[PDB]
Amino acid sequence: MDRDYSTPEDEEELIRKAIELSLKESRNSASSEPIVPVVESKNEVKRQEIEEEEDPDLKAAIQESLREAEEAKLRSERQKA
Repeated sequence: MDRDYSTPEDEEELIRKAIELSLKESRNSASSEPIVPVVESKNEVKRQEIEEEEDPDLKAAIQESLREAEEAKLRSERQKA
């Protein structure tokens, strides 16, 4: 190409190539956005039933039952045995 100051394509070519490439070359972000939530599920299930304890219905039932029986027996008064 030069045809006067010796044709390149040698040491000179390498130097130019290295310089240009080095200057252009750098990091490599190319956009970034990793990490992403994946909580597409929710449940509050859990075993328990640690005994009700002091059942109110039970007490109420006993009282009403004994009272009713008392009234019935009181009215009759008579008993075979």
